[PDB]
Amino acid sequence: ESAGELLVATARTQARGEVLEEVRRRVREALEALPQKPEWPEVVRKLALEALEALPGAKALVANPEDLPHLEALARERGVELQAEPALRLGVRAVGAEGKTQVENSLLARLDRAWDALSSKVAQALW
Amino acid sequence: LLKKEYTGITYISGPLLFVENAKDLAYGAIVDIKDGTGRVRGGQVIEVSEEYAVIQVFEETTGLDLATTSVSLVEDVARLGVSKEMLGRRFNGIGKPIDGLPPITPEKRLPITGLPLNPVARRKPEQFIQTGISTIDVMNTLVRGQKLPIFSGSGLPANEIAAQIARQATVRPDLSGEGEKEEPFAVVFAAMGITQRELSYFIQEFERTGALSRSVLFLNKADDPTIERILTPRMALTVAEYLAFEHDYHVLVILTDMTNYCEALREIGAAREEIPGRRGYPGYMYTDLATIYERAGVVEGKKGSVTQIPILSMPDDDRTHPIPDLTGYITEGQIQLSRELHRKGIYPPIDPLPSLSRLMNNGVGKGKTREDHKQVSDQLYSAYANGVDIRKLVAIIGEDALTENDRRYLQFADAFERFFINQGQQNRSIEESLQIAWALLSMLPQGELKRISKDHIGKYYGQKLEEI
Amino acid sequence: IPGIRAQIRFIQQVLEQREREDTFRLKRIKGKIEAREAEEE
Amino acid sequence: TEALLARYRERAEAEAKAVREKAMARLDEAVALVLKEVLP
Amino acid sequence: MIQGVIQKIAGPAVIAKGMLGARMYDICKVGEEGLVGEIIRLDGDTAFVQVYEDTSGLKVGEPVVSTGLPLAVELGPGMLNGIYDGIQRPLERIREKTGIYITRGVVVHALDREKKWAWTPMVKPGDEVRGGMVLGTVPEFGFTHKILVPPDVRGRVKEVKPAGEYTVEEPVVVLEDGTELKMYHTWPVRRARPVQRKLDPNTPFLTGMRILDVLFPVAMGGTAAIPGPFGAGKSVTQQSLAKWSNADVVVYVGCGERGNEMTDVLVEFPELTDPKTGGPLMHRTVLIANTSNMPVAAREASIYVGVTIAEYFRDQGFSVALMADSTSRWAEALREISSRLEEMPAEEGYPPYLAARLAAFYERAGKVITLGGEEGAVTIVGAVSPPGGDMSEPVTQSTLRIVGAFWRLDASLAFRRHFPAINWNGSYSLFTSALDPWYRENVAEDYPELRDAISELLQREAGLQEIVQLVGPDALQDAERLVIEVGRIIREDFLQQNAYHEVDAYCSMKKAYGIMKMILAFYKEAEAAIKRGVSIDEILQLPVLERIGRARYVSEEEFPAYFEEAMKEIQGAFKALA
Ligand SMILES: Nc1ncnc2c1ncn2[C@@H]1O[C@H](COP(=O)(O)OP(=O)(O)OP(=O)(O)O)[C@@H](O)[C@H]1O
Ligand SMILES: [Mg+2]
Repeated sequence: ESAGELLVATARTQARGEVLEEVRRRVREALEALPQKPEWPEVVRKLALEALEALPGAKALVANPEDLPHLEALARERGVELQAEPALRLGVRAVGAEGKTQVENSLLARLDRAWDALSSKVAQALW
Repeated sequence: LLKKEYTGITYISGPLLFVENAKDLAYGAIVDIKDGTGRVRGGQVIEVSEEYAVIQVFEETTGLDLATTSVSLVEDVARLGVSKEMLGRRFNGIGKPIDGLPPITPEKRLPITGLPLNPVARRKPEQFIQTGISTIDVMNTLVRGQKLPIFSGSGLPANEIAAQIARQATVRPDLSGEGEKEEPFAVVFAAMGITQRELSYFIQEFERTGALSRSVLFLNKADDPTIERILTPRMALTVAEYLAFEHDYHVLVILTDMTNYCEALREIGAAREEIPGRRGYPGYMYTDLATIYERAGVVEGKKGSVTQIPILSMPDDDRTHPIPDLTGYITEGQIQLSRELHRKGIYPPIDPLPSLSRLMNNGVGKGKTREDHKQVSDQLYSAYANGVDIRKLVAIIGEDALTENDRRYLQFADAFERFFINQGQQNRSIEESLQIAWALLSMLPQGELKRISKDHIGKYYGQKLEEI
Repeated sequence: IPGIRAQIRFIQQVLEQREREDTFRLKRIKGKIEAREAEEE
Repeated sequence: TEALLARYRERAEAEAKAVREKAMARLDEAVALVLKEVLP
Repeated sequence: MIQGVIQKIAGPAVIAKGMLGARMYDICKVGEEGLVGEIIRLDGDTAFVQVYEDTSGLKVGEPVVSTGLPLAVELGPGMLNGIYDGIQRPLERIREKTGIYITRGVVVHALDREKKWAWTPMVKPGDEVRGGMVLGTVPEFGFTHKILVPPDVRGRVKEVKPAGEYTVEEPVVVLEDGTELKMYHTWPVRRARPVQRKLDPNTPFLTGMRILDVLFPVAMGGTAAIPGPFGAGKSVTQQSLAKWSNADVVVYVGCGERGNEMTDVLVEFPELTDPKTGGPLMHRTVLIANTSNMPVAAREASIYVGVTIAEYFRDQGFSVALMADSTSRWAEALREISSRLEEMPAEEGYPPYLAARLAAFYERAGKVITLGGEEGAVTIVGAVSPPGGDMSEPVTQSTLRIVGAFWRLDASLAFRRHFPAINWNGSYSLFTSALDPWYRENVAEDYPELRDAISELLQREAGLQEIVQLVGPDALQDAERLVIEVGRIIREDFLQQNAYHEVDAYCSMKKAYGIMKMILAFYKEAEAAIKRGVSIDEILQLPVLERIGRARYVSEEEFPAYFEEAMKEIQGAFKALA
């Protein structure tokens, strides 16, 4: 006779899961819509300057073809070589001095790495 | 946070691989291994140096190569991620949900290895737990904060006893006389090396009586990766101690089979070529088991508690086997099953003569239970031992030499094994068990109950047979 | 009979332990001779 | 006595509807918070 | 100081490079958190350091610094009533600084620097001092703590602080060469403290347990080993010794054992009373706790710290009892460290030098004349935990070659709830002959003969029990049946002892002597009655047997009159039977 409470709890949990999935879809759309906004050229600059300093020494920098026009200047300023990659999207990648180590700074990876930490915060604030 | 990829893989063989240019990898860190096909595996750093770092792969190394494989860092310390909503959920050995419901939202992330408890911070266990079994509640009483394993064999029904204890566990706050509110009670149930049949049995048993509503299940199957069997008790204990020491829960932890854990530990240790022990088990097995068992206890200034009931199977019923032997050196007693009682059809087949509870003397008495518990337990043990001695004597020189007292003890032993131990599936209370114990104590002469004081005799020496 | 059986299994366990120790020593010495002949270069 | 579960089913549906309607009005603030936390 | 960086991390072992100039067995601080370690191997410009703490999360390249000094303990006022970890850190301070969990990297002084002590000088300016000489006294929980010159210090006194209150850091005495003597000094735990001379043990170590104090005695300054399987009662016996023995100071080392057993002492001892002096029992005890889940390498440090503290308290002129909860755990740590070094094992994986370590540890016990010219003693009782109860295990066999007493525990007795459960047929003692004059002077003139008679009766019972098991009691004559019944009475009414009963937990020597005399008197009278044709079944029904069985529960105050009444009843019962 107490299975009704179990059904209520399961329904609440599934509703919360669906809400979080909707939030994830909205965040994905907002992140993938970045290339159409004026903050985007500064965001890629920030990512490039962070990537080139995470590695103590960078042999070359790999950038998306649409992103390199906004970062060629500090590509020459830092003194590292510039390399293009059509496959790289929503960020830039750096290559270490010895060629063994590379660091990636794409926004999708950042979302994947940070959503499991901020899910509790967004749930607490939303509800 | 950025992502770092290490591609300098220089050597792969067995479960190990070497990364040469990875000085930044801390010792014991958890890493992700990704191959050319995009599949991701897990690993742990077991040794780090300037030349290379050695990573132990959680799964098999099939499909890896030195050209396309890359290694990335996940975290420096293995964190679980816990929440108070885990009650009623069902997870695998690595913590992923397997019940179909969506994943939880972590209130906190805690290291799964834990930290040792400061002895100055501990306090003496003081309160008992009603398991619903007379042989345990009366003679081998379990105390909140104790480690008390169950020793079983091959065909003995350990799983049924574990499920029954999980279903019937209660705290009985009324007997404390303090009148405080009933404290929250929860069960953390960790299963290692379980087949599909036993998995279905446990799921049905938990869902039959609604005990799942106050339980957290960690289920590791026999076909799962070996490393998952190692981490399951640590996940269970992390959840248990989080609940106990941050929400004042009284948590009962049950580990279904430590023999499978020991086999997994032996395999993993032998993969790394450590110095073998007595029967191939690693030499550090005592420390490894201690780091699991020692996490139970009670803390001064806190209301919660953690209780552990490990279950293990003695190989060939040899109590001197390394697994039960090392388990005994850590815990505070043992409950031992008997094959003779199993042949007689007795359930649960707990043999009270070789069983013991070290913390029992502090968990029972006036205010904790009825005031005659200790004396009746002692008298029951003495009388049953006398009856067993009479049985052993009869089977050699014949029954005809028996004195009236000897045959009285002989029949008392049979009545004991038929009524006190053979309870079936009943959820006996402590008062019911004490009433039954007094009922068959009255089977003996009043002057023969030497251990019991005169004041409890007459008050409880009712000279009545069992009403069941 | 049970005492004799227990003695037999105890002796078997001791012998197996000694054999395992000998195998470990053999592996150690093979590893070290390989290491010598390699690192001597 | 077999018709008990229907009322709990409809109550669970009502509770889920209440939770989702509470969530709908505030999704944008949470999305803005996520974008603020992720973006450099 | 020598300063290097981490080259390799593997378990509890760390290899540092750039450490050219570091010395063997010096203390090093590893990593950014400064974890304590010790050098055990030097090779090239590298050093091999075993870390006494958790090494998880360390990275290659972190700094390593060498302190230039070996592992040492601080010896001075403030050790009694305290509890310490493996490397002598106060656990109460660690709790009040870091909560309920023991975290690594905590630095705190062993002796409190804020407490002030009532200093009373005893030396005058211009006096010639030497190692071990008494400079002054300090009250310590009712003890008179003596401030000792460090063993390797010589000079002439130039200045003495007057009476007053000072901290342990105060330079109370200054020599003419500029050396300042404080209330405390440091000593390497791996060096035995020197003594003038070692004496022969001729006084008993009264444990308060009948079987050990009578059948297998140990003398002051002696050594005993108590091996046994799990559940046999090593911990209960050791706690009973720590609660009832006549030692001045008790040092308890929890080497790798459970934490609840260490919590029990802290909870209970402050409420019990010292048998030798008023005041709580905890003022007598120093605890060294390193539980099972604490770092493995700290067990050896625990053992050495405990033995060094025992040596210091001996040097002050006391008689100290040292209990080691399990040396098998220390052997396990040695095996693990040897495995990290890739050494060749001897057998069962233990390093070949295990026996030397055990002998060096056990040889620190003994009754000595201190450097200050007064008597002191250290008695060591060390428990062993053989795997599966196998007595051929290397640790047990190595221990049995150096100890003077062997208290073997039996699992068969323990599984029948027969405690203390010493196997009286497998045990032995080598101090029994040297203690006879003391027994004659202090207990009774004929005590050794009574003890020999009891042992002979036990031997005869043992030699009859197999015949009983083979043919059955019914075919035996009255004489051997009486022997069997007397052996049963001895086993169940003299050897048995409840460590939790209020009265039966402790037993004086005179009480055991009285019980033995009662048993022998009853045996003599029953033998005479049997020779007079009286049925043994009639003898078994005599009511005086209950008086004999109930004797051990009688309090010490009431025992002398109870003994006379029982002897009169014993003689009268067979006198009336005729
Ligand atoms: N002298 C005694 N009197 C009464 N009970 C005893 C006595 N000795 C042992 N016991 C009982 O037996 C139990 C086992 O004793 P104890 O804990 O000292 O064993 P141990 O040999 O130290 O075991 P372990 O190797 O597992 O640490 C005790 O908890 C107690 O219940
Ligand atoms: Mg013990």
